Amino acid sequence: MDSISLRVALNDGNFIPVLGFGTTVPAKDEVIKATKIAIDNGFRHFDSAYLYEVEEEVGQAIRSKIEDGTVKREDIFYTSKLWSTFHRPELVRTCLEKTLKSTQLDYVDLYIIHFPMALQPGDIFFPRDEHGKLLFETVDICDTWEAMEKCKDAGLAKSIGVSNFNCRQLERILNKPGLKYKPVCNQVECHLYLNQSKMLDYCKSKDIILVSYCTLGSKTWVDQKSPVLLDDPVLCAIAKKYKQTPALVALRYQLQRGVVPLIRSFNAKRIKELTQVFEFQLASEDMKALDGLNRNFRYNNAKYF
Amino acid sequence: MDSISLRVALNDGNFIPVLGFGTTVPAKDEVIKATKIAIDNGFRHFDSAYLYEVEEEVGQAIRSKIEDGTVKREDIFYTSKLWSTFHRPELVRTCLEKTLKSTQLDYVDLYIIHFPMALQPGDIFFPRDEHGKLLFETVDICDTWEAMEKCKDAGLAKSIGVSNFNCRQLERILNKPGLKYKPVCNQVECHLYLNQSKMLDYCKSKDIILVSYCTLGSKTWVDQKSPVLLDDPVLCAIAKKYKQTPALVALRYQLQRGVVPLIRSFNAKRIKELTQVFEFQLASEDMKALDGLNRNFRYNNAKYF
Ligand SMILES: NC(=O)c1ccc[n+]([C@@H]2O[C@H](COP(=O)([O-])OP(=O)(O)OC[C@H]3O[C@@H](n4cnc5c(N)ncnc54)[C@H](OP(=O)(O)O)[C@@H]3O)[C@@H](O)[C@H]2O)c1
Ligand SMILES: NC(=O)c1ccc[n+]([C@@H]2O[C@H](COP(=O)([O-])OP(=O)(O)OC[C@H]3O[C@@H](n4cnc5c(N)ncnc54)[C@H](OP(=O)(O)O)[C@@H]3O)[C@@H](O)[C@H]2O)c1
Repeated sequence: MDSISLRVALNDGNFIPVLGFGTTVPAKDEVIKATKIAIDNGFRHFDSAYLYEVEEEVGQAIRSKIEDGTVKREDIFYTSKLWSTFHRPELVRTCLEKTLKSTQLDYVDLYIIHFPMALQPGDIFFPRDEHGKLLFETVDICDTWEAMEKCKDAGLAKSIGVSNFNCRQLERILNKPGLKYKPVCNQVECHLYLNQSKMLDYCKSKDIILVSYCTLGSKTWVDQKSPVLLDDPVLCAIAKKYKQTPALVALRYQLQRGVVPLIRSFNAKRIKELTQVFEFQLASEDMKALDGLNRNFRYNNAKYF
Repeated sequence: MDSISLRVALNDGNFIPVLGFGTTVPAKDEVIKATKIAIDNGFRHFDSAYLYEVEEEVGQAIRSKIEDGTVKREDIFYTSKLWSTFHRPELVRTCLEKTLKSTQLDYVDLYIIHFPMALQPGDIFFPRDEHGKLLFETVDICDTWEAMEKCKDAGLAKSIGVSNFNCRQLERILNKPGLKYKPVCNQVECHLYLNQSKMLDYCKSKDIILVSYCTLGSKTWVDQKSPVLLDDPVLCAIAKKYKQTPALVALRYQLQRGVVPLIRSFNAKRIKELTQVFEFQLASEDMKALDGLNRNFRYNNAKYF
């Protein structure tokens, strides 16, 4: 409570709280209680999406705190994402309007395209053919982007950005003739093992913020790899040295390099743990040491990449 | 209520209700309410497992109905499965005892080895190296089997069987010198696209019942063939002809060929739908037609095979 709700600038004049809180269940019912505990602890940046099927639950939690006067609408930064089946220029706002109806907020502070790939419009999140294969559809991202800009103009989304865009896809938008508004962020997976320096540097020059997910490394018989990031000896070494936890040093690392981290805990003790992230600093030797962990490993829980 | 709780013989003198009900969440809290609605509708065969982490919830649901006198302990057939970390002969009963403690039942009607592979004993379901790879362990299934037989002798498990065993693994048990009790079943994935005729015929000769899961066909950008079995045109054709639903014909097909199906619905209308499965019959032309769908596709949601 206090510093983790302080803001960083967006290229459109808006500011975003420096630490975000993800809203993804693993009972929907627990989402609302976690959001409430999070808000009481200083969190002002909530990240959800159409896909998550929990925006209703997140709205109730947010509005409970507006009602009890803990927070005002303007104190909350709420992010939502456009789902793939709604990539057609005409269906973009349909998607956003469903979010606004579900959350009961008048607008969203940040609307971002969840993925660049488009899927056929329907009532299914991931539609498939007879052989159970995804029904992709070709819709030029510049067309979806234009629809996004219309959303911002209509005042339904304060800011607009993207998520999971690579260098060429990001450039495509930036070089689209008649660009009205450029993305304010690029939400990508980023952590000690997949640090995204190229992407980060590119963003800094384009004046775009990189929002990280799977920051702390995020039951089946097969997948062979997933090293548990928080068990890393170098990390545990440096945590032990600063008398911190592996998770805080991992988070502090993202903050010091200019990334707006996304975290998520449904545990009241771990939620409070995270608010102490600004209580120390990583000395450069330690920063370089951490940069060394980059082994380019992607968890890609969504099997997208 | 009435016919779906009628029993079929087991090779050890016991009988098993003809239609089973699976207990796998997708809130634990909803499991107990579904089990109760299921029991009120005639279901007497409940299938759970150590792995599911819901045996406690299933016990409360079962015992609520014993208490209200709807059902007696002897009317319920409860199945549980030995988890892989408990494959060592010494840890087998530890596993079963945890189940009995968790469910508060004096014994289980059927105890089966969930998978043939063994994993190192621990407090983790799926233990992995510092490199994200499963800690397998070699324990001869005939040794685990011997431990199982001891469970039946101790009267902790009325019947014992296996799950996910292929032809050679199944034979290994059947040919183990000094076999005391042979498995009563082999719980395997079986449905219109993966019908298991070889396995079924083998079982019929060995006098072993084949219990099916993923009967009705049971997400992600994985262009991962997830053909929706209930959307199959041939199925929908034959359903339409009998004025039934795709799901009932799919279920009736398993019943007519000698399989004890496992189903699962947390929806009170679909639970009641399923009790009407014996209200019609599939004429042989239709049976052969359905047999034709066998395209050998495995959903293997557990990524085991
Ligand atoms: N744009 C996209 O495509 C995309 C994709 C994935 C996620 N996201 C966003 O990112 C959010 C978080 O994603 P994620 O869960 O994958 O990221 P993550 O933060 O790396 O993983 C969350 C895990 O960290 C554990 N944890 C939390 N606080 C901790 C602490 N103090 N110490 C140790 N462990 C801690 C949590 O478990 P416990 O509760 O046990 O601590 C949880 O299992 C999502 O809700 C969503 O908002 C976006
Ligand atoms: N031995 C093993 O390794 C193993 C592995 C997997 C499963 N199992 C057992 O099998 C049980 C069921 O497994 P499963 O869920 O994979 O099998 P499944 O029955 O093929 O899949 C269940 C799905 O069928 C839908 N459904 C249920 N009734 C329906 C109806 N009347 N009409 C149309 N759809 C219907 C349910 O959703 P709705 O609620 O929306 O209807 C649910 O999504 C498990 O709980 C477990 O007991 C064992």
